[PDB]
Amino acid sequence: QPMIYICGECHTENEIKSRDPIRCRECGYRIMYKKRTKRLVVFDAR
Amino acid sequence: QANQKRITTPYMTKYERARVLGTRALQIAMCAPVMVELEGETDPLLIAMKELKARKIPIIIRRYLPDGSYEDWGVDELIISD
Amino acid sequence: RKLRRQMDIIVSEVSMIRDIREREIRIYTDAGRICRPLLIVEKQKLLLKKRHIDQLKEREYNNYSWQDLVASGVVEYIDTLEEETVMLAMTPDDLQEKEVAYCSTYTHCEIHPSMILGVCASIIPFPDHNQSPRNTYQSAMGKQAMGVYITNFHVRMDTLAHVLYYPQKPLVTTRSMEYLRFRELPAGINSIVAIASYTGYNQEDSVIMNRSAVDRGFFRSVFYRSYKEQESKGFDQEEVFEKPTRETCQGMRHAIYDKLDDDGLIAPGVRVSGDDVIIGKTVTLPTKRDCSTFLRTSETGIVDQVMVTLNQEGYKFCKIRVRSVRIPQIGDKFASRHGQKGTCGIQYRQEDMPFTCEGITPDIIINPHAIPSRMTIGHLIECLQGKVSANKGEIGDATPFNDAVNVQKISNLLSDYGYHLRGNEVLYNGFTGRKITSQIFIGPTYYQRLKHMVDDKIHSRARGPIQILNRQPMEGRSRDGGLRFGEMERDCQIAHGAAQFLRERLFEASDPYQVHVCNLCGIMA
Amino acid sequence: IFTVLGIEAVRKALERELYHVISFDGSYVNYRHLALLCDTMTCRGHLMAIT
Amino acid sequence: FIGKIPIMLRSTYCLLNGLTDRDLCELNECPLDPGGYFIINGSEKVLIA
Amino acid sequence: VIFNRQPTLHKMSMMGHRVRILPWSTFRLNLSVTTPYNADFDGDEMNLHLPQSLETRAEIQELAMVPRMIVTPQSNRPVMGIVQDTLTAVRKFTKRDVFLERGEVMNLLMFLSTWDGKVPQPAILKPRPLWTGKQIFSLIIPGHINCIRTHSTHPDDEDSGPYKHISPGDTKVVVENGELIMGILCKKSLGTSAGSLVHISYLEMGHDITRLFYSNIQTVINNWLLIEGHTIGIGDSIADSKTYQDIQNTIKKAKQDVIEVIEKAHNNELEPTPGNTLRQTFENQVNRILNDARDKTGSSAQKSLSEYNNFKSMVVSGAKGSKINISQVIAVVGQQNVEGKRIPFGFKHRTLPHFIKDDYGPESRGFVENSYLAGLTPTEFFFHAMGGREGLIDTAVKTAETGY
Amino acid sequence: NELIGQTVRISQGPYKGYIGVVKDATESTARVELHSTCQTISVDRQRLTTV
Amino acid sequence: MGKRVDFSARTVITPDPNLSIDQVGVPRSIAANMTFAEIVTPFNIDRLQEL
Amino acid sequence: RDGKLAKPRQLHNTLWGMVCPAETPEGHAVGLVKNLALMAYISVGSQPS
Amino acid sequence: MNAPPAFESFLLFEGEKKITINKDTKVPNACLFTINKEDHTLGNIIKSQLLKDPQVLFAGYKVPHPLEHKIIIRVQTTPDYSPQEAFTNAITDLISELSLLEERFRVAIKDKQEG
Amino acid sequence: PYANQPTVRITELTDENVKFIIENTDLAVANSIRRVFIAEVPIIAIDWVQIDANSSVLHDEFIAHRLGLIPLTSDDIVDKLQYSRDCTCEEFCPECSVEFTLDVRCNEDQTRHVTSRDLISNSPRVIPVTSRNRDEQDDILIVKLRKGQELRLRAYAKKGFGKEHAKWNPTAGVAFEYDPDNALRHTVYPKPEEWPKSEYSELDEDESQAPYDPNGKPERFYYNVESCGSLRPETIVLSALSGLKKKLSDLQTQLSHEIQSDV
Amino acid sequence: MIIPVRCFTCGKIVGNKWEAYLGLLQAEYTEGDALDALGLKRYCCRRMLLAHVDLIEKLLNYAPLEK
RNA sequence: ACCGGAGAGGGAACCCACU
Repeated sequence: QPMIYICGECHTENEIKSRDPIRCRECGYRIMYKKRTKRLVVFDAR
Repeated sequence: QANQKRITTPYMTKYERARVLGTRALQIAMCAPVMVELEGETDPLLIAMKELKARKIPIIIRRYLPDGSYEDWGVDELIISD
Repeated sequence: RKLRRQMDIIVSEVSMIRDIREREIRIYTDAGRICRPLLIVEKQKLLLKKRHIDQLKEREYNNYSWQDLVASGVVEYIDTLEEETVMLAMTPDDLQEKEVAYCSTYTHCEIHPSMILGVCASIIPFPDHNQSPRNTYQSAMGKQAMGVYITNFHVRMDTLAHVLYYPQKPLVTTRSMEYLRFRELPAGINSIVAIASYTGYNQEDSVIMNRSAVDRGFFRSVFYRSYKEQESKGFDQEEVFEKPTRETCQGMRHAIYDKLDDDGLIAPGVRVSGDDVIIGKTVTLPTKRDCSTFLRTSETGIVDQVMVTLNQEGYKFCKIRVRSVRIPQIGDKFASRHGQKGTCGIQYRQEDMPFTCEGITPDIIINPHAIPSRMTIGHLIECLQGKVSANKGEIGDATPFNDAVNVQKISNLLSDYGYHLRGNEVLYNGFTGRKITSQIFIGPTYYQRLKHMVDDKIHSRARGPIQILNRQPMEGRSRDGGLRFGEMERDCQIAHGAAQFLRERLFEASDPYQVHVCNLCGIMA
Repeated sequence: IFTVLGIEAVRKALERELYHVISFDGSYVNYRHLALLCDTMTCRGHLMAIT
Repeated sequence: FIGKIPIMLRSTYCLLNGLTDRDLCELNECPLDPGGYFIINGSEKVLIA
Repeated sequence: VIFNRQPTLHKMSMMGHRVRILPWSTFRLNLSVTTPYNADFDGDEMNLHLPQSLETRAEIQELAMVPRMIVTPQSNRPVMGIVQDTLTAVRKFTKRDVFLERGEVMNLLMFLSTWDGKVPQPAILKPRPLWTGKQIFSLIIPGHINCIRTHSTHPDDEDSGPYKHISPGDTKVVVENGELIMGILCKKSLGTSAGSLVHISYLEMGHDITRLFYSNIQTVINNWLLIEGHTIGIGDSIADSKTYQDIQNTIKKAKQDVIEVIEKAHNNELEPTPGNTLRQTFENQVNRILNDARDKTGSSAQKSLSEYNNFKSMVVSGAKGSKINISQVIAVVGQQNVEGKRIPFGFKHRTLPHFIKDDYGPESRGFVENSYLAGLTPTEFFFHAMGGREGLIDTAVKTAETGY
Repeated sequence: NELIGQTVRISQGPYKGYIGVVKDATESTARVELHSTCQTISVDRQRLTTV
Repeated sequence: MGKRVDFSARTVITPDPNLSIDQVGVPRSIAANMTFAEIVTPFNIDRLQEL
Repeated sequence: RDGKLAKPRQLHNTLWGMVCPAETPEGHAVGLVKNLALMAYISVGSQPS
Repeated sequence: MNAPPAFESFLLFEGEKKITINKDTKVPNACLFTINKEDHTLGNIIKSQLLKDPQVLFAGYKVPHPLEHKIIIRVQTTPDYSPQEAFTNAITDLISELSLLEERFRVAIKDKQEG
Repeated sequence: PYANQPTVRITELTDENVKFIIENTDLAVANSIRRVFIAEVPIIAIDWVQIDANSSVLHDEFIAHRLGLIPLTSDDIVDKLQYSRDCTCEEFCPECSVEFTLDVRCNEDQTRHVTSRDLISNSPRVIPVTSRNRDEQDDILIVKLRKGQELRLRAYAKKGFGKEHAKWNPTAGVAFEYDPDNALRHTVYPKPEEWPKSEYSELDEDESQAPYDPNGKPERFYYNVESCGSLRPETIVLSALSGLKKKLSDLQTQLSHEIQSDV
Repeated sequence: MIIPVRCFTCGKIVGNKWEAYLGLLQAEYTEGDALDALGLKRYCCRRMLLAHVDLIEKLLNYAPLEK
């Protein structure tokens, strides 16, 4: 539901809902990266 | 043509050997009665090979001559290559 | 020439050409003339001097740059027209001296003959010791060797991005690599190759790899593929990113959609596989129909990062990049810097691999039967100089026309470090332990890993998807297509005389169909 | 040769010239195929060029 | 206003002209990138001579 | 399954095969089968068709299986031969001075599928039991095959003179009653030539038996190669430094001869050959001198070549390379040709701007007096690149005509 | 099934300790997309333990 | 004359000296995708049932 | 392309030091697609006035 | 995706047998020993220890395919002597050799440490 | 028809390597010892890596691979542990695994080097090879962090041997050499004068190689087993010998069971 | 990118030798003296540091994705 | 039966590359 994103420029975690323009509440920068997931990752060292 | 007038080779060519084996092993695969007592082998291709070696395949070959005539050669009656 | 050498009125790019036997004297100023810099030679002496070299060696403080060197009247730009009417010398020392006279009337000299090469051919060590088709093939495969292609590859959301874990600058290099910045972004690893016939799994131009080295990270890389999607297109058919819900949306694959977040995308760091939804996109149905993007079949990677933004139309735009590491397996195409390509044939562990008197087991074993017809003597000299360099501590020099290094000098240098002067060593069999009767040629050589992995080429089919116009199997690995039983394969089957197999290939295995035709007229009914 | 000597001499000369290029490399091709090609190219009384 | 002309990277009117390596890294650009190509629809284009 | 490499040129390009399941993700085919398919394993891809109806499966089995496709009807020769390590290792194995220990003989015989489990009496019983390579290849050879072949290095005068049937060089391969009596097996014995040992095997015994013959040869010889070993190195390409002096002398006298021919042509002292003009007869003299020099340097190279050399160990076996490859590696690369002539005058009456105008000398027109070991001077490197470019262009252009 | 799309952990056998996602599942076995390797392998449901 | 066909695979070839000339090594991924249609018979009925 | 006239594709003598002799694609573009030598520079044009 | 698991090289499947014994019909007193999930490490020492027995007429090993994990040991012994007992005597002599080697190596270590 | 009597003498003992000679044994036995040295000596290395956060510029599987290649000091715990495939427990317990934790965040403007010192084990005796180097040397680097970057992970260490993966290879260089002077002539020198003398050779400068003896048999096997740092070089050989002996004993047990079931 | 933990051929630990190698090169030591001051006797291990390019430093010049 | 496992997923053009 929250789906916190990351600004490309100022690296600020900012709340965005669904069906909103991709905007950062500061710096007006328009490219967002999502996050790292919460589910478990298991890597063999091979 | 009559049995007296047979001009084709008495050797079963490689194409006849391939197609007869295929079409007889297909029949064995559709549960046709085998002509040779098997020793427990289950593969229809090997069953057809054994029947060909024993000269028991219940199939004859119609060799069409170029003029339009034909000859009926029984598999038991012509020489197998291998 | 006097004005051009001082840049008074005539700029350097302008070329003046005097045809002498035919009285024309032509001056060219237009664009597109291809030219290269050459030194200026008076009576028999260069205008380049110790003072020029000294004041230019202390650059970044005296700022005596190439432009100042041109302004000094030391070098000129000579195009082909002016190259016809000029006399060059390959090397000032060897071609401007008192001897049995050849020309004694030189006009220009070349800075270094190795500059006749390009970019991909300037990374070839000892390129004059190879057959030219080998050099051409290496220049072609240098564009396919995987490495750090750019420093900002993580911000660069790009499809088909290939980077190697542990790139290395070559132990033996040309003096022209420092200008290609190849020692800053290299593509390859300095492997220890043993040119020997070990088991036979490298016979036809193939190669054995060390399984233990691959486990340790030898030629291990990661494959970046990026997926883009944008929502929109009609009056009411609005595209939207969301999780498609079964009771609402009509058309759905068996793929599991729980991996998506409720905004319709996967969070970075989630394991993904073939036929797994990545971008959940649905279009309103005048309930709804999805246009979700599925991960390419048999990719089986991990999402690296997910970016959302707005395109120039102001619509939501998403690009997703997926990591997938490619551990070197058998069949992966490997090549050297001499046009000696080859796919891995088998991977033996360190125990199974031959070894020296020490514990040195070759990372790579190639067939010796690849040298004599290819005649890549540059490969052997590279393998020798690599051992010499790795023992000396120096970086080997493989300038093409150096003439200051040769096989005899390299052998004499190697003999000082406790090795056979010709690079051969006494390897022991990895299985039996008996020392190999012949002595094995072994040494560090710069091998490259090409993009032609086998997991990106392998595909099969068993009654998959079908084209729309003619009901034949689709074409392409991505579309789960079928191979083409072409006109020459048809001819080969005719020659075999397999008519039933030909009909099976072209009729049942492609497009069996039944039609009804009238007996009176041969027209379809 | 077709204009001067006739179709049968054409077959033999064509066989000779077709074998000359193959055996120039030192390679061998069985006479079966050369004979069949020169026959099917000249089985109609005229020079049936394969186009 | 006549239009917008696509512009080549690292050119004399490109925004990366003469920038130092630290600034290029600040702009998430590769200092080793030679430039000489156009970015059109977010795809690098290179005019072959 | 039927299995082909896509550029199918003849019916030995689509050949049947029995499927064996192997772990990794690559097609694996036996190395003798490489020759018919024209495979290279240098990134080749081959596509595999599975016959679906049992009738066509049996048809493939009885018609297009690779053991049945050994001998071509194209040139009545076998198509598959011992190749690319196994051939060289057979040449090294069937030499006269090859002796195998008791354990080594057991290890090798363990890889024979057509072995009766009976260990042959060794060729030497005392002081200590040792077998011979021919003694194991005799067990390898199936049935009772009788053939006589000659090795690559078989001298001509040997047959005329004495020692005809007792070969000092162990040439004149003689197989009798399915047993290798004498002779070193090479390309001309186990290859794709007419009347070879494999050809006799296929014509006498069955196609399945010849298949087993390939399998046994390759397995046992590749497993003896684990002990023998075979390489190639930079020392294999070096000469005695007296051969270097001989080659330099030959090159120098050839250059002096070319210079004096140029002098005779310039002073109008050269009479044109009948049927030729002055230009082409001068070209003929220059080409004759350069070719004679290259041949003499090559022959000096092979004479200097040692018994233990890996280049010779490959070329004599015929697995890879030719007798001119050694000459181009060690003695002289040769004279570069473009359209049969010397390197043409691209510039104004000269070849490169480093050469004086109207320079017909060997260095100025493409002759490379350096080998692949000494490296090429930049002019020679450019000329060799230009010469190889012609062959590379021909390779691409020829296909669109040959396939059509 | 219920197990489809559920992150499981192989708690018995040679693949013990691997985290994956169930692609297909039966009464007997289930196919697990392994997070670590590039490979989807099938194990018994008695060997799986969900997260 | 030529057309796409079902039941066909394609991948990279690599040498292997440890199998006969009539054998070809194929990956488990290819073998697990391409199928052959066997007709049931009382001979192979149990084997095919288990399969 | 796909033309049987090999004369344009051949490496010309005037390619010394301005076009790489080794580097060219092996497909149907042999000699037609050629890269640029290292110090080879292409003139940009100026007024002859 | 066809890469076999790394543990496949030494781990038996359920129902697999570590050793399989088949009589060789070609010659008398001969037997084929098929060992699963072993390799040269064991085959070479087994063959070498078998070759020391004067009552062994034939002894050798092979790996049919390096991708597969099998090794075949063929043993032929003199009559009145069995290949099975030859194999077990070779194994029990090799085990004694290894135990004695362990004892001597640890003794050598102890005397090397301040001795 | 019985076993031979081998003898061993140590020529050099060091925390880094052991160099010694084995006499009166077979070439196959010596090679199998050299082979178990690389393949069948179990050690402790991490095989299960869970990354809770990774803001570094090296991706997750890169970090996991570099972590797995890190050796762990397992001198006696490897004997008392169990393979995770053999332990009766669930995913992991202390009886078959060792837990590792790594929580490093870079906050200052200076570049932070994430090293093996930053790995915290749950077992104090199973640690990386940063244990003792007194009688200055650095530690194994994992990744470098920029200001604001961090990574958090939890790892488990399993017991394995070098046949699975090269990270369970306890030895770095296993020098193997027998018959340093070519008395048996198992190899053939085309020019013996050009070949440098071996370290174990006993020949004057005048002589190039030992005279051939047809009666000779390979003996006097020279080893130089160099440890990577996980096991001691002296205990690597003991563990390899024990592993080969138990493997032979297991094969003998299986053979005896099969024979007694066949009869 | 970064120095490998172990030598590909030998397997000897090389991951801890890179910073010390750079420190030694930040002195009168040549490469040939630094390598065997670090204890690299085999050229397999020597090339691991001799031919290594340390691109992680060029990678760290870019600002991270987060803060 | 609560949906029925729905998978078929345009095409043309050009470019690069592989054998």
